[PDB]
Amino acid sequence: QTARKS
Amino acid sequence: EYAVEKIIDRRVRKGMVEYYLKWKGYPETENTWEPENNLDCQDLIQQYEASR
Repeated sequence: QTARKS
Repeated sequence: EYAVEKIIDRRVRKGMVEYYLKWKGYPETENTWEPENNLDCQDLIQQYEASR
């Protein structure tokens, strides 16, 4: 449950 | 590179689906729109997309 920070 | 708390909203920008994210353990002021390919949160996306 993660995401990359653009 | 960060844990996601929840999806707040969704939009299309420049032909890309973007999600507005609350980041776990960060203030609401840190909420950001991220393109869908930046997420590894299948469960949250499906829960958002099913319940919206």
